[PDB]
Amino acid sequence: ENVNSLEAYRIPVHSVTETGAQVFGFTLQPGADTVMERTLLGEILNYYANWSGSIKLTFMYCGSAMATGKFLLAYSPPGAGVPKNRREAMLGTHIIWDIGLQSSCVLCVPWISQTHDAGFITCWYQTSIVVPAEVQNQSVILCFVSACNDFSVRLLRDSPFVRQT
Amino acid sequence: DAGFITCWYQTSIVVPAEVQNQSVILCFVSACNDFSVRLLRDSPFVRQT
Amino acid sequence: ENVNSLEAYRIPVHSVTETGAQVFGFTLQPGADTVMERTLLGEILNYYANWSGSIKLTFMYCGSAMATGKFLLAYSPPGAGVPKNRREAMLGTHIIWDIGLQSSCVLCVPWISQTHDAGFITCWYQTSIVVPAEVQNQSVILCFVSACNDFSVRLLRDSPFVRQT
Amino acid sequence: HVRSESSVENFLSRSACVYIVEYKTRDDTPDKMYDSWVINTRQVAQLRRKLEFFTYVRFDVEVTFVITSVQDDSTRQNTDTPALTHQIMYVPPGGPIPQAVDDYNWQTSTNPSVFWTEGNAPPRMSIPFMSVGNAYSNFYDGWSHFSQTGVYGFNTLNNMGKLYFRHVNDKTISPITSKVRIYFKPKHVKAWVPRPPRLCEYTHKDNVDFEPKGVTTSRTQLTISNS
Amino acid sequence: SDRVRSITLGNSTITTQESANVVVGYGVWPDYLSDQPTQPDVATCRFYTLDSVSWMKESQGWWWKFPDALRDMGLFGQNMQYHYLGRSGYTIHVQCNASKFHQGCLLVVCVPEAEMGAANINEKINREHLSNGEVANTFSGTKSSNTNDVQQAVFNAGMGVAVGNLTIFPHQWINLRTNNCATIVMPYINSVPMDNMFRHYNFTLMIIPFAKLDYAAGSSTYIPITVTVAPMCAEYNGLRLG
Amino acid sequence: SDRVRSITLGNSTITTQESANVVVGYGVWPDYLSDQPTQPDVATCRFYTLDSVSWMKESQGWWWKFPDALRDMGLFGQNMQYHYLGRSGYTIHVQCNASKFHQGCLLVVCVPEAEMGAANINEKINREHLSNGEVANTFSGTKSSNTNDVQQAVFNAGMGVAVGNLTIFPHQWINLRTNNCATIVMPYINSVPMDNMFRHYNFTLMIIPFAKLDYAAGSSTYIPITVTVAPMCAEYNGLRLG
Repeated sequence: ENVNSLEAYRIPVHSVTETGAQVFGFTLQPGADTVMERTLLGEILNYYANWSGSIKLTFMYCGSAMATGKFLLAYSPPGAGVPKNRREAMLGTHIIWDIGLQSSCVLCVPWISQTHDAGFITCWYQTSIVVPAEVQNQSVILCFVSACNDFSVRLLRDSPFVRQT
Repeated sequence: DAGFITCWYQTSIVVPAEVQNQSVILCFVSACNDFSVRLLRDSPFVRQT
Repeated sequence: ENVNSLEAYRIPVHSVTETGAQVFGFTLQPGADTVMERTLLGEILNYYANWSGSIKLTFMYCGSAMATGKFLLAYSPPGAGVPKNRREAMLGTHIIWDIGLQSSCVLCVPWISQTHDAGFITCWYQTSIVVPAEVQNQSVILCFVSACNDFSVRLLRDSPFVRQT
Repeated sequence: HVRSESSVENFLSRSACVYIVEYKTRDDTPDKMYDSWVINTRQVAQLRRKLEFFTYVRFDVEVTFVITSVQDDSTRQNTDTPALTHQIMYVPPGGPIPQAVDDYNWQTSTNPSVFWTEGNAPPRMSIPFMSVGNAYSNFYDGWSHFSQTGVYGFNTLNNMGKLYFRHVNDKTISPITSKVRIYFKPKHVKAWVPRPPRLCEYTHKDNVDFEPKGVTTSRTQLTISNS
Repeated sequence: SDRVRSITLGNSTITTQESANVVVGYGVWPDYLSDQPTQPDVATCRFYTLDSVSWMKESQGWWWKFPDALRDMGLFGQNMQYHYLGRSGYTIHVQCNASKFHQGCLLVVCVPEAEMGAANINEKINREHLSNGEVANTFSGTKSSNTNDVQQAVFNAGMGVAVGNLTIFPHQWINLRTNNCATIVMPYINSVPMDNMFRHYNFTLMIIPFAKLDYAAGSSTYIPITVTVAPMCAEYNGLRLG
Repeated sequence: SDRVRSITLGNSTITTQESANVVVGYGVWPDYLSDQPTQPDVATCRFYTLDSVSWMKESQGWWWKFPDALRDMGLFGQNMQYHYLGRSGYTIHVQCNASKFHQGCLLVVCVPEAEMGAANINEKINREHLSNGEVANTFSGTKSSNTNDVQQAVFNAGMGVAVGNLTIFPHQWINLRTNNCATIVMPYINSVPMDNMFRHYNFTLMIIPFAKLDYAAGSSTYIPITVTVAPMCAEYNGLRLG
């Protein structure tokens, strides 16, 4: 029921009384997953049966200029499961992204394919979001995605989204 | 009639919490280096006792 | 009822008790308009669906050698309306053509096309036609039209004037 | 690492059946003996979307006609009809229009035709870029003539022509209907100012109008877990 | 007839004979002003053609004020209304077409700073009696007396001078015996370089028949006079910051 | 504060910070068209400043049509009414001033040939619901249904596409955390070189808040967004004879 709105893009993040909880997470399949299904990159990639290459993610924090905090952007490689802890995600491949000095972190994910379970991208709290007085607590992250320059496709087909009347 | 200088709102003044809303603008004026005068007279502000 | 005669070419002009009246006028469409429909240029231009280029007009005064006067040949560009005054036609593009020293004025109209309301050509009185004694008042103007050297056509078709028995 | 199949021409220059044209050779209603097609790119929804990736396009056209005939049942299936000749006449933008099978506009000169006898390879005729402007518009934000009169988003300028179909022979003695299939292959494609794909379905072939669809397929949660 | 040359300015065209006796005003051509200038290069440099006037036997003369006669003439009047200061020079073609059986003569002057005299002495003149834009104000042959009106009399021309002495200004003589048209080119004349174009009239065109129109008992009783004006080298003040 | 540079075009002046991330549209600068062209060199090249808009928490977005938004803006609208064919490129400064206690984000695109979808499917759209000139048309958050109106919904932007996929057009992101202003320069994009300026809309400015405006319980409930547009290299057809 959030899909039929503009709230479908806004990722809610606020102050949490725990510290190792999870903010978001999605399977890393550009075209099969329902998350980046109707994304422009998913739309170029639904016209082909074979595709390979890389993928960039970008995460932008749209809160105030006074808030600060840290996140843990873990990348579970394909074959590996989804971690259930901040600590289990910490021993994997992660990056600590400080809000108070970098409003955008870019995460170029290595080799991904569907015919050349592909991975996971999870986001864990590290610290709470520290806020001064008279500044609102609720804030927002927005994602961005595009390919890199090494992206190839091999066999054209009909798209699974246009249905004939 | 030599002109007008007006000041219009475009957006409101966005303020965080615990910061006061009322504020102030102050003006300043001076000439440029191309300013000339041609005929001296008495000033209209000094009135003799 | 003047079409079935030789009076169809003669444009009547005489002495007028007003001064800002209109002599003639026609829409500037070589092939769509009924005025230069069956003109030789309209006949070359009805065998094509696309045509572009320029157009010359020529106006010849066929009165006596003693008469004199002035006309105002205004050109309303496409998009602009038809003027209703001599004064409204004067602020546009016009030319003052003196009878008493030039028996033919040539008016090369700039860029006109049907697929590369196209314009108007109106004729206004400026002064009356001054005539001496024992010289007749009624006189005649005749038009002429041809293309310039920059005229192109792109797609041949059947002519809309030959109908099969 | 090739990127030779993401070209514009390796994405748009492919043949596709766009329209089926049914017509007979003996009737009483004098308009079921022929049929027509106003040439556009807005009937196959696949090709309409693949051309609505871009705002302006510019292409040649290669049409191949697949012509098949089946006789209607009657008392007189036992007949010896000689081989049929079809006419495929092309009307450019600015050409006359036939109104029957016996109309004079099947005989006019500047309407190029193709005459095909039953049994051969299918016909083929190329159609060049025949617009006045520099490129066709898939989208047009405006009125054609004299705004607030005329239909919104028309663009008179990008018409390509239309086709007409009839059997060249006389009326036979048994009814034989012929259905042709039109393979529209655009050539030498150049495209400009790209734009996102359409999310909603189509409702008509002459406007962009729609009903608001979602954005994607909804999930149950926001954080993922294990299997 | 006599090697007609066809001048085209903008999207307007007029026809002129080969001779074309052109009177430059005071020997000076209209040029640009050699606090910033902004010129409307050609979108306002085209021929603007007024209405033909009515010259009977008893017609005494007409006058137009510049540039007040072009306030309803498209982009020139637009640039009069949007800008604040203005400057321009003019070119005036005055054709008067008639047959060889007519006779008459005309003085065509341009009078800088023609301050008009009122009919009643210590009264005030309305603007509708000084200028009109379109179809001109007509002189009278006798001493006129109207409420808030210019003293209209030919023999003083509304200025208090002798009308025969108006040949000091840039003039031509249109004699219907020989001449057919007059052409006067007028530069910009003011004490300041740019003045407001609604308050200050730069000059006044005047057309006066000295020898009256006179003809047979069967000819046309009426000949028209076609006035064509075209600005040259116009510019305004323009709005920027810098 | 941060080396403010003060741009002056014509008789108008605006202030801009030193950084000034300028997005040229498709890598192409607006230039002249290299059957005659007539350009209004600078009397129409000045900053035209629209009204500030009202961005609450629940504001969903606004759009303007070019060049239909400048039909009541002086000499540019004058040259729209007098001439018949037109051509221009634009420069759009979008400032949005707010304190450091506010949070939000904005997409600022320019969409060539944005053909709008009607609310009721097989009906007709009036012109007052497509464009307005001055103060903009506002999106809705839900499926709207009005008589002869654009289908107003943010998640399809009136065109049937996903609103997140509008970053293919020339865009910037105004994030109130860091950015303050966005600047987009747009060339002339059409299939013909000059089209009529009343019938055909060239593009559509769109301002959409992805992250909504959100603040304390004591701050200002309301921030303005000042839109400034300035044409570059405009020209028309012009009227002469030749």
